[PDB]
Amino acid sequence: CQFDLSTRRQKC
Amino acid sequence: QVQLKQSGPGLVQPSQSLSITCTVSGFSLTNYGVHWVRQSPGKGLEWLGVIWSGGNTDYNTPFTSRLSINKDNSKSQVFFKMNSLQSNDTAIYYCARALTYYDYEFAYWGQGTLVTVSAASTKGPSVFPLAPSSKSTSGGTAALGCLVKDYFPEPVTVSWNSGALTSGVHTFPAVLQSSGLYSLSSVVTVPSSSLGTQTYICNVNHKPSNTKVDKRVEPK
Amino acid sequence: DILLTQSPVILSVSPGERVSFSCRASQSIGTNIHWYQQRTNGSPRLLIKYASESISGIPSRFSGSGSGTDFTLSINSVESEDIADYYCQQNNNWPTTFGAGTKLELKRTVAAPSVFIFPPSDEQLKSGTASVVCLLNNFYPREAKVQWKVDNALQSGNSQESVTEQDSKDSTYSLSSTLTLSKADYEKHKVYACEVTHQGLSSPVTKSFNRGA
Ligand SMILES: *[C@@H]1O[C@H](CO)[C@@H](O)[C@H](O)[C@H]1NC(C)=O
Repeated sequence: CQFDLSTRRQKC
Repeated sequence: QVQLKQSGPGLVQPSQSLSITCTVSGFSLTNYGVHWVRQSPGKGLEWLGVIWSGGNTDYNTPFTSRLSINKDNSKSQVFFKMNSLQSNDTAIYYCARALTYYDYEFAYWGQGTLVTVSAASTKGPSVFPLAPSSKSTSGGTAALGCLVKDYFPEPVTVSWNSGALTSGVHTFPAVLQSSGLYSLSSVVTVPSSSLGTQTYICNVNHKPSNTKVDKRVEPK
Repeated sequence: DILLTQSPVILSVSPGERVSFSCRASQSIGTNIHWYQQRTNGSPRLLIKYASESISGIPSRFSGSGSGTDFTLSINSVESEDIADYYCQQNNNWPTTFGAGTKLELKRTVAAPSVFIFPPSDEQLKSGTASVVCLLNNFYPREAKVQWKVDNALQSGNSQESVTEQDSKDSTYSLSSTLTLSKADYEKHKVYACEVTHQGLSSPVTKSFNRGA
């Protein structure tokens, strides 16, 4: 997973 | 209440410098240290450094060469500055305060500042209505929205009826178009009987371009 | 620097269940570990300090244990508002370092999407571009297919999807599929259809309009 700048959530 | 409010998000050109202002209240900069932490896709949460009560600074090792932290106690402001940014310095930057004056357990955070490192230009969005109709009204519920199109960089904030309307709102994550500009939609579901009496406005704000637009969305 | 390894990468549980997060350190760090929650579009919120010590304003259902290298954040009865990422932080050794986070997803019953379709506004058409939006609202689970058709021609490669994070109240997702055409192409066609396939639908649901009426 990587941190997503758009949502401030982890994106897997 | 204890609060930290950061300056707005924006673009910085590659090899240029980043400046963020953190403004605090509910405590004194003479009693507490203020820390800076960033969050990026490549490296996650990184502690960057700190300015202590008495003015001393510590910088995380890979940042000592390009990081300066200063403050004005009287104005309750902390000033963050980082030199020669590159792409992977694109991140959310936060200021933060610990529970106790000497510690590192971060109980209070700023709202974050999204910094995009890019050679491109700032561009404000166009806002287009996603109008409700019968092809968007089932069982008494109507869907309506706003298309916020062709802006750069992120972020854009969207609200409905100046904050009064939040229930049933969905603001979608932005997507990068082939043009290298972002686009998103924000929708909301409402009782279709209310379309004749209530006004629906999406309030769009693109701080990096200082573009504020209120779009009224009516049934067509 | 201390390497913190968080496992697993994603957790998925049903509401009411207990759940535990693991944070492992590369060398002993006593109990110098803090835990944070990050919700969609939020800043980190401090949950636990020094492995097990409580934080004011944090619900009692959150706790932590561990010492040395192996640490555990626990939620004794998960609620939908707990949908978030969770991070550990060590401060036994300068500089303070964080783990890479664990994602917490919530299970729930299957919910079919409500589908709405929106033609391009005449406003947008003045700029020479046409966006056609298809909304799939409040469904579960996340997997869905959107198929676009213009005058019965399959559209491929000219649409983009965005999906929300899980809703903190009802645990559903919503999805937007946007189809983008030049104004010229848009005017050369009549029937615009969005077809939606989802586990909660017995048949694909199609929403469509004719350019005009
Ligand atoms: C940015 O790139 C440098 C090398 O140019 C690397 O050392 C550093 O870890 C990178 N930072 C990231 C990916 O956040």
